[PDB]
Amino acid sequence: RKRKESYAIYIYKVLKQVHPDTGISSKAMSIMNSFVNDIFERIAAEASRLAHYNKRSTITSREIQTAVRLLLPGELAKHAVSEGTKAVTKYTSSK
Amino acid sequence: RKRKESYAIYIYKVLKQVHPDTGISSKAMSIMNSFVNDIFERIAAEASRLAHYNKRSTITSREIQTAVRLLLPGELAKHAVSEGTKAVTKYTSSK
Amino acid sequence: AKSRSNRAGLQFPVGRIHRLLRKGNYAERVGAGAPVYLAAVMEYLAAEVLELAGNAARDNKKTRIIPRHLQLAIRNDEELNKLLSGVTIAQGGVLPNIQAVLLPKKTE
Amino acid sequence: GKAKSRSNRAGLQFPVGRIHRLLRKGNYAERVGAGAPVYLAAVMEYLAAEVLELAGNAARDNKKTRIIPRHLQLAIRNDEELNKLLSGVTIAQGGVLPNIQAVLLPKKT
Amino acid sequence: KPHRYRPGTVALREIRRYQKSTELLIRKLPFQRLVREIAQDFKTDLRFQSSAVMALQEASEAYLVGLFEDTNLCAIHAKRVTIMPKDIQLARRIRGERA
Amino acid sequence: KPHRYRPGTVALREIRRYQKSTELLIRKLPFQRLVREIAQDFKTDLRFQSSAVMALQEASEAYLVGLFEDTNLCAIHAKRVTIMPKDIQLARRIRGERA
Amino acid sequence: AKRHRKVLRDNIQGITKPAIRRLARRGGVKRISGLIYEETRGVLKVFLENVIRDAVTYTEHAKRKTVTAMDVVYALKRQGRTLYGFGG
Amino acid sequence: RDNIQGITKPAIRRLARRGGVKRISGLIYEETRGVLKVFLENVIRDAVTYTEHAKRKTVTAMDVVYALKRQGRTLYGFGG
DNA sequence: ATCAATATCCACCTGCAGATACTACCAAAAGTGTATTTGGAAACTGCTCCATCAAAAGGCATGTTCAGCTGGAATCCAGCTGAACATGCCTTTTGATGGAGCAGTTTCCAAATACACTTTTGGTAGTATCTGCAGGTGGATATTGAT
DNA sequence: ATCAATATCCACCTGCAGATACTACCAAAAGTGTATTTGGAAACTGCTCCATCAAAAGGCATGTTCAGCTGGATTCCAGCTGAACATGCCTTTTGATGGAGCAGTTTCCAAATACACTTTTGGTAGTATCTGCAGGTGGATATTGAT
Ligand SMILES: [Cl-]
Ligand SMILES: [Cl-]
Ligand SMILES: [Cl-]
Ligand SMILES: [Cl-]
Ligand SMILES: [Mn+2]
Ligand SMILES: [Mn+2]
Ligand SMILES: [Mn+2]
Ligand SMILES: [Mn+2]
Ligand SMILES: [Mn+2]
Ligand SMILES: [Mn+2]
Ligand SMILES: [Mn+2]
Ligand SMILES: [Mn+2]
Ligand SMILES: [Mn+2]
Ligand SMILES: [Mn+2]
Ligand SMILES: [Mn+2]
Ligand SMILES: [Mn+2]
Ligand SMILES: [Mn+2]
Ligand SMILES: [Mn+2]
Repeated sequence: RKRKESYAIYIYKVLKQVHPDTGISSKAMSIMNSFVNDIFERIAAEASRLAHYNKRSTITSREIQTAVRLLLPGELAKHAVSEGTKAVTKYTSSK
Repeated sequence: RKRKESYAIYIYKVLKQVHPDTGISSKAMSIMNSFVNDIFERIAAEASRLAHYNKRSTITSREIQTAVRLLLPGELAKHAVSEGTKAVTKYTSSK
Repeated sequence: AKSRSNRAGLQFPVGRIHRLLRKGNYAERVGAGAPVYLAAVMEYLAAEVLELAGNAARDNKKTRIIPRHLQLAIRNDEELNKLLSGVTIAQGGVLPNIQAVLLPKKTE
Repeated sequence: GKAKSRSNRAGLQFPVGRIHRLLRKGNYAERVGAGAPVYLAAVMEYLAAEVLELAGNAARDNKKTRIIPRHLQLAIRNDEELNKLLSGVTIAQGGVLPNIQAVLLPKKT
Repeated sequence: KPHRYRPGTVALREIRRYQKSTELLIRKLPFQRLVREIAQDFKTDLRFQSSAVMALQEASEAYLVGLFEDTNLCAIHAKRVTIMPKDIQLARRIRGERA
Repeated sequence: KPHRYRPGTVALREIRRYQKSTELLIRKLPFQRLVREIAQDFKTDLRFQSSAVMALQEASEAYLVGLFEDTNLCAIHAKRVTIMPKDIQLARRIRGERA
Repeated sequence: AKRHRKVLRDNIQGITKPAIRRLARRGGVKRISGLIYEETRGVLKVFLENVIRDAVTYTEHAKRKTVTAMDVVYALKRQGRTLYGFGG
Repeated sequence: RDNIQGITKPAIRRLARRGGVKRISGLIYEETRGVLKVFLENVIRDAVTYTEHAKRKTVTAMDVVYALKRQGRTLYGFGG
């Protein structure tokens, strides 16, 4: 029946959050969807490498954090790390 | 105990074939081991990509072939593909 | 019921990222926190760019973000530009920049 | 039947069984076919021979028996194809190719 | 006496004009034929989704524009304002695209 | 008149001598001191395998040497034979290190 | 009429002097030497062959006759030229 | 005297020689040191990140090798 | 400085491709519940090898003097390359049609995973012998540079 | 052309760091036997969309003329950077001792996986209707260049 999922609806939600009255052309949305996928891939691959390098068979939030530190530069890294730590800490605070 | 494998002994054998009366220093052996590990990793990762792009769950000699065509320069590719096909065929006509 | 994104306070899909992590062959196991953390970083990054792009769209008096805005914000941000140094944004053009030596002067 | 290792069957010096294990445990794909490690082992051995073959001659043009890092560097950077394949690689203790820009040589330029 | 802008004035107007836009600068059909010709010499009977050809054009133009920025730095470094073949070659060599 | 080699002669002699060898060209200790200092800013009381410090020196010098080759080409593009900071600058910019 | 399909040759000359001038302008170039045009065509050709060769290899591996935007996008990526805007 | 200055004028001259450099301007030595410093900060930062992740207090050759590889500067003869 | 030929800016406007909006359908996604397996954190520790000393021995960095020759400023000018213009083509655009081929759906077995069990082997360790070649000495001769 | 001052090379020599040959031991790597699961190749085909044809037209390529000003050549010389020395600071080494901590080992449990059901949802397909902005006009202001 054909199903190709993307991050468009989520990128849209975030956009409405930061610019409630700003839209986005489908090409721009296409660029953003490529951006989000690129980030996912780069981080997962680095986490994957981190796991192998330490003989671990599990990718945890810790490998992810380290991947983020290795991949993002200065300020971006710091914020991404907070945002991630926060999300995890809040996630575990729930049953 | 303490075990750490490498391709050293196999590299050494390959050396004796092509040059029976030539030795190799440890530092050079180390470089050859890195070389072989690097080739393995580049081909394996690309083979991984081709299978994922095509929704295959199996990395077969076909993925290795394409990976080699994409990674090795002209002539080296031609030859490596020969060596490859030759070893799979020899191996098949057996038990 | 209550989704993990909601439970994690995120817009980005935790469940899907978790699945994508499993399907990607990155490790034999993927812990529950992994996708939460990654989803958070992904959202944070998309929010940063959209924040900047939205403002650029505003400076040019447009209410719709197009590729050009993304390209502008990314190339003017020292960090976003390094993170994406090897990326090409279709229909983004380049940053206006004319070497000083190429400008005229000294009358004639 | 007296066992003849998969390497011996393939007629290779490289460890087809080890390479197979490394493919699996490297998270490359859910399943790894029987041919893949064979083919891969063959490609690796081949490249190892192409380089060892060259480096061996380089050691004999220097009147030496033992291949050293310098030898590997010279054979790799003097070969167009091997140089491209390893353009991003640094060979410890390899040094560089003798090369002096003509304009820097004696009497003008 | 007719109006003539001086040598370089129109050129600067064009730099500002094209740096402000994002459209493709190479004619579409002619580029598509170039792609088909090069692909055809690798494998015959190939078909292209129209977006495959557009992806190539976007990548080719981003690539040539970027190379021209570097080439331009090589010329200016030689104290010229005119880019020459040796400037492109210098840039491609430092870039690793060459020997 | 005592014996003096002309300016450039010993230099060329040196190019030939160091392009022929593979020895490390920076003094070990001074180098190891630098490493530890830089590392110290990211993490304190770090120890280093002697081989780690050796990989860093091997990579650092290969890197510098390679950079000097590109810088030399930039000096020559400007019709000079003396490398200057702007030559190093142009090379890093074209490589994407400064860009 | 299916016969004598148009023969493709010398298409690299489709990249005209005016088009190369425009790209150079977007690149901030003020003055262009007469030999830049052929040099550029040569450079573009090498670029395209490398990318198209890899894209076609991806196409052939998938046992297809049609080159997809993804094939190209995958081809660009393994060459260090990641492209955003066409999928993946 | 301090550490980056520990990388001497003559050592830098030797590196340049290996690079085929015949004549060196006086301002090069300080430019070089700055370049070497950025190169090491970039590589070491990543090595240390690999050290910390492994919960160690010792930077290993592999940490450096892995650091070099992700900077696109693959190094042969120290492991991996 | 003034005047004119043009480029550039901006307000106003209109068509419309793209964006957005409900209605509806459902296959895969995602969450819940229990049960069963296990990765690797935590604590203890043996021994590998990293940090610090000691402490000469001298290799090599640093400061200095001198001037060769390079970098860069100033000039001159052929002719390349930019601007403008006439001419007209071939790319672009709009709409249509066949059909190649990409992709969805179901069937089916060769090949892979999952295991138990036997056999083989590459790697660590000891203890011990052998050897390619770094580094040193002579003396020959090639190179460089002053006459 | 002559010849002195040095650098450079070849032939030979020899100690020893480092490569090598042999034995002993064992976890784990690897192969074999068999029983079960399943990826994805075949075969058939729905349906997207790629190739191709048609016709009109004006946006833009092409070829040309003209001359402004850039590049390339030449000349000149101040002063930076190389060569050679004299000092002597500080790296290098090697010998050897603590001890930090890497890495191996035994426990043990929070968290992962597998499995069965159930509930939610993001993607799409069919249809319709808005709206941001591209492209055009027309007049006001700005920039460029000749005087
Ligand atoms: Cl986790
Ligand atoms: Cl296979
Ligand atoms: Cl040229
Ligand atoms: Cl400078
Ligand atoms: Mn052809
Ligand atoms: Mn366990
Ligand atoms: Mn003087
Ligand atoms: Mn000069
Ligand atoms: Mn015409
Ligand atoms: Mn058909
Ligand atoms: Mn054995
Ligand atoms: Mn010797
Ligand atoms: Mn199935
Ligand atoms: Mn004239
Ligand atoms: Mn000039
Ligand atoms: Mn302890
Ligand atoms: Mn919904
Ligand atoms: Mn408009």
